[PDB]
Amino acid sequence: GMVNPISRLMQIQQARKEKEPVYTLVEERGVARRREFIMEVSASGKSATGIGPTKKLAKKEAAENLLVMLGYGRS
Amino acid sequence: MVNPISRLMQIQQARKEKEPVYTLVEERGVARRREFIMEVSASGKSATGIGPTKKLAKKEAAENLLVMLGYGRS
Repeated sequence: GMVNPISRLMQIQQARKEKEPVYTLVEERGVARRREFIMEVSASGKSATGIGPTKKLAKKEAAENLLVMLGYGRS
Repeated sequence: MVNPISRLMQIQQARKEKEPVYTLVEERGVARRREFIMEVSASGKSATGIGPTKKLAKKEAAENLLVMLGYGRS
């Protein structure tokens, strides 16, 4: 389908033999059609957040933002 | 069990908005494992979905659009 940033980050951490990423729910907020989730991910000494209308979409955004922070580029 | 195509159609009708528009994007894959890519637009947003038949891809596209529009899964 498309590159899953959760999987991409997991595979990078495995190749580095480093601790696997840790995901944390930060918040569920919003009324009616504006309901959204804020997720956080930490790996390799950095952390990032992401937002989406489901927990899994927010998790993917967090992983994508962390991959960018770690210097691995968008994907 | 709920058909997301029907759910999205009914929501658009109740909002008095334009009905959803579906577009076949691609058919790929391999042997029996077909991969159909469908796109749907409604209510100012669009989404894609993938499935082993056109109808399953259509349902996935509608489901992804319903989520994008804030109506939740299913």
